Amino acid sequence: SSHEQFRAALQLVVDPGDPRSYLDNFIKIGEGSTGIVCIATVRSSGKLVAVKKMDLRKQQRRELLFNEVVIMRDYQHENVVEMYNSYLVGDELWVVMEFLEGGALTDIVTHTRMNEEQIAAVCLAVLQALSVLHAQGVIHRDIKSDSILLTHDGRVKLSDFGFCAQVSKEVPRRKSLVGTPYWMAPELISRLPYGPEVDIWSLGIMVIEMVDGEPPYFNEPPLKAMKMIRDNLPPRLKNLHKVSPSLKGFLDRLLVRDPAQRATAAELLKHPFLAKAGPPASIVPLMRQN
Ligand SMILES: Cn1cnc(Nc2nc(N3CCC(N)CC3)nc3ccc(Cl)cc23)c1
Repeated sequence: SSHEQFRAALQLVVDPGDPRSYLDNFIKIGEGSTGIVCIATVRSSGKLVAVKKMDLRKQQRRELLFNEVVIMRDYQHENVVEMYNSYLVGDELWVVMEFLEGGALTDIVTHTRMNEEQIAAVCLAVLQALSVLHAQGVIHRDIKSDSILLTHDGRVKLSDFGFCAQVSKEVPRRKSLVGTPYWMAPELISRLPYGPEVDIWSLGIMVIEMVDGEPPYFNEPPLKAMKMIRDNLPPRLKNLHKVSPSLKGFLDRLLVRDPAQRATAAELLKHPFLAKAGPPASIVPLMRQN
């Protein structure tokens, strides 16, 4: 479809106006696959917000931009990034949301070592959001540490909904190849129909991230790693001696090769590993204070 068709379709989902009329002090802070992320100040209030800016022309699959708006429009939740408004600015989609000042989880996993209290806090938050989203039928499809945002007081929120799909009683499975390689479930790689089970697989890879510091097969080129995930028996931990049988059994319920035997989010919410889950105050001493 032509650029003006997608532009018009966006003009019907987004809010009217030019947000440049009330945002100043833009500070680039990162890139995603979909665009860039800035800090800005609101002149009306002094409050800081994050603004995600996505170029319509620079988009492989333009139709995924609707997700950037629709998820956070309909899925307010204590463990989900909260959106305020979305706007169409020239040929860029802009999404204005809260500023989560504790950065992404990736900064913590590559630069510190988390205890099981902290791992459990992150997994509890992610699972709560995933059970709300899976219930009403949404698949995130890009679960990883880069998609997890924190605050100075250890609140954990799920982000980067650019890649979501929605499954229904009509179309129940889902066939497209999206997500980050090393974190992809194997049924997704061999390109069979899949459901929310993929998020659960990817959460398991995130746990390896929190334990070993990187996902399985991170040494290899992407394509090798994917075929590895399809052929191999599942990935065998490095720091296995640091992990309790609690975490070990949890993780074993995450990385089941067959998605029918793999635990649902709402099943994992009751696993005893999550009892270890420290409060928000437990994820303060590992951002930028060590
Ligand atoms: C939407 N949103 C709401 N708050 C945020 N905060 C942040 N997001 C990102 N990222 C952007 C590029 C990466 N792909 C993923 C992380 N990096 C940060 C680094 C330092 C600080 Cl202080 C905050 C952030 C984002």
